[PDB]
Amino acid sequence: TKFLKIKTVSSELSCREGQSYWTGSFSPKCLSSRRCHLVGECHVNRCLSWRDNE
Amino acid sequence: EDPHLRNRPGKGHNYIDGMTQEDATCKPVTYAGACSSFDVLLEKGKFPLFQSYAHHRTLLEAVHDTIIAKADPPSCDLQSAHGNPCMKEKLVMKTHCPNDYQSAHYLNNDGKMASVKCPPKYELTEDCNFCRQMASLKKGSYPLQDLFCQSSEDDGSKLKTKMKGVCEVGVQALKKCDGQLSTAHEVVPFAVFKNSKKVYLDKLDLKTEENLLPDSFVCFEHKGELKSFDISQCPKIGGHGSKKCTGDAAFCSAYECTAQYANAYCSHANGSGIVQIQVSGVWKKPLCVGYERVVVKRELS
Repeated sequence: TKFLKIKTVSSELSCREGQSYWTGSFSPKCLSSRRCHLVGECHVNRCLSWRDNE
Repeated sequence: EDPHLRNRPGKGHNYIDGMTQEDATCKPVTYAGACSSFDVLLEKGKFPLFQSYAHHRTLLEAVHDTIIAKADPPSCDLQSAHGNPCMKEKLVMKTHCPNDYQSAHYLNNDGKMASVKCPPKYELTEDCNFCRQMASLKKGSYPLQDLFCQSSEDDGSKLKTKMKGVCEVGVQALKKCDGQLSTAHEVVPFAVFKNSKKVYLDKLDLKTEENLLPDSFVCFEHKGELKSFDISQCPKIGGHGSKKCTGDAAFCSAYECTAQYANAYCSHANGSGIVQIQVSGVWKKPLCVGYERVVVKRELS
């Protein structure tokens, strides 16, 4: 005689996950650098039109 | 836009007290000469901070101008006794010094200055933490930190490291550690005031405040182009002087201009003057502000 018992805990309703993402709180830390006009890279045309990925 | 990166105000001395070997080519430091402690400061891809702020002074010039003091000993020899104070502050630093260099100066913790020394013929390595054996060997020193000197006398000895969540950064034993402490080499800002400790930073707010100062004008000698010429020989407004001098509105507003009746052309340096700092919400004036890559111990847990 060989028994094969399957224990049942309870009846649960699991939630099927689909789209997920990691998020949280963030506080930006700004760094100022006031450069004079015609001093290295500080200009009237290159200070205005400045790219964010450079 | 002025290519006056070689003209040094004040006096123009870059050789340090302790390795006076290259004093025959860097005295005075001008457009000529091949000083090993100034050529790497303008190369593209090394110290861009000094490239942006080059019309002021350096740490060596600050030492020669009685601004930054020197530790005891100022040049700790690496091959002498068994223990020297200039080692715990050197092993924690991670830099990259080129080959064919004998000495390597850096900033200490007590606000003074302490460098190393290797007897001939020893050269540095890829990191500079130890001098091994052997173009020719340069008889100078390599700047280990990206900082710049300036003329200032602002007092600030009542300030310490302003870093939160940091166990022991560099050699400073701040707070204790009870959990997981990091050790990754990360860049950290710092600013040492007059007669103070190696005060670190967290938020930097640089600015440009120019002023009519004698150590803020550059010029080159004219002759039958960039030539060396001393600025101290420029007459004042109706005063006296040896030779002649001339310039624009900035140079002629404080000095005497003779137009074509001179031997040089003094021009106002871009950005030279007074560079202040904003620490703890109070505007201050540092001495040798810069960056360094030391061992930062951050408490993660």
